[PDB]
Amino acid sequence: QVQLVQSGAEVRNPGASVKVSCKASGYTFTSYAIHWVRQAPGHRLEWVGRINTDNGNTKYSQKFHGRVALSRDTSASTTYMDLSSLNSEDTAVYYCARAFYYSSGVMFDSWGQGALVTVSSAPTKAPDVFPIISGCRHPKDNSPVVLACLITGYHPTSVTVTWYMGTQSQPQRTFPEIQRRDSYYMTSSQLSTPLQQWRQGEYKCVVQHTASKSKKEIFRWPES
Amino acid sequence: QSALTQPPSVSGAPGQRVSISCTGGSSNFGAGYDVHWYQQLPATAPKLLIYGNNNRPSGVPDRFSGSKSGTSASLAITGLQAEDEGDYFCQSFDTSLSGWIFGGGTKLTVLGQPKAAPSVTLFPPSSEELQANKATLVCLISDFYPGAVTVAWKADSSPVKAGVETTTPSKQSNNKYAASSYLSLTPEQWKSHRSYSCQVTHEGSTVEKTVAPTECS
Ligand SMILES: [Cl-]
Repeated sequence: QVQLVQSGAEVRNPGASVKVSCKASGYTFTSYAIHWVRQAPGHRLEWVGRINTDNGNTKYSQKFHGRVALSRDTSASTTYMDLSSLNSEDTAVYYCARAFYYSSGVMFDSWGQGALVTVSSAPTKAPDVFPIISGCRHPKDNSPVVLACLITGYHPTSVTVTWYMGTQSQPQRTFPEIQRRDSYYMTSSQLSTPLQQWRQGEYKCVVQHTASKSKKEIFRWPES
Repeated sequence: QSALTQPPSVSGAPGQRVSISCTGGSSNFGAGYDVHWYQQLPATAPKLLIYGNNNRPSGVPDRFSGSKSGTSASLAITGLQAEDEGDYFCQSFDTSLSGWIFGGGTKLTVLGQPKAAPSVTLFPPSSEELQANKATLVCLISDFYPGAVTVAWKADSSPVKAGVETTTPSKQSNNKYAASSYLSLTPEQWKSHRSYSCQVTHEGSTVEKTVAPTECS
């Protein structure tokens, strides 16, 4: 089938540049032009530019003041977007899309999955993760015990959390991420089902932060 | 206008019908360009829904339909399902800008989801965080509908006037809202009081949970 697959998320300092790729498959690469469209937070979709996959002709949006360049590798069936002199308004998801010419017009019939480019001066940092608990860990008083993990001090977004009892994934409750004054983020994840008693190490929260190439697991809630 | 205009939002009950208008100007609609529509479900890329004013790509159900006159275009959706909630954008071309333009997007809400009171759990600081000379109280607010909630904190019985950070509520994967409030204290402040309380207000009801440094000992 027709599908476009893009490269992963990126972080850049202001004034730097970024290259995103878009690999095409399932059709004759040079027979259809490809467009790039971005979507910044709190903004509508915005057309970036077009590239002819055959001869390489490009047409750019004037809003970018020549800061953008599009290219294609026909042998690789891949197009590329270079955005230089990055600023905070360039933080956005960047999509590629295939142009389809019908009887009396053109539309974008297939879209890549998107690549989030974050422009920031804050350094990338893995999260600290703390086991938090409501109910005293070893409750005498028959109150239910709720387990959660407090995830703080990371940048950029986002983190992915999964819970396990032994080897089985467990249902969780997710929450928004919030940005602190220092520009770093903070979030929590809660084990959905309350517990009564469990062996030390039975449950664990796994916090993945792909930007920092890190994964941290907490599998012990100590006595307080 | 060299831009397209859509309403910010439309709502409809399940099985009912909504219509999303899109208006342009002399350099796009007035120039003879067709209008296309795109659907963007939560955490997904845009998908082509209607092209050439009223044509459906293969697979798109008949209950999504489009129309365009000289001035206005409209996307109609009948037999609304919960899975239809998301953002819908119109698209055209503009000769004065010489580029593709999109509408602001219309967020579709499918009504009928019943009211739900929040489940609130309050967590005291962990020993590891206290050992690192930081004390954060964590108020987790889950499974509520609709989205608006108000959070207030109390040290003993006095209103806390600093150190509070609360998330804008947002829908999670279960189609219900969640939110969190964090009260940042020093270890000394945490141990100085008898208790702390997180108070959550939602649709004529308030629920308060309390933690104390003394408990669990
Ligand atoms: Cl444990």
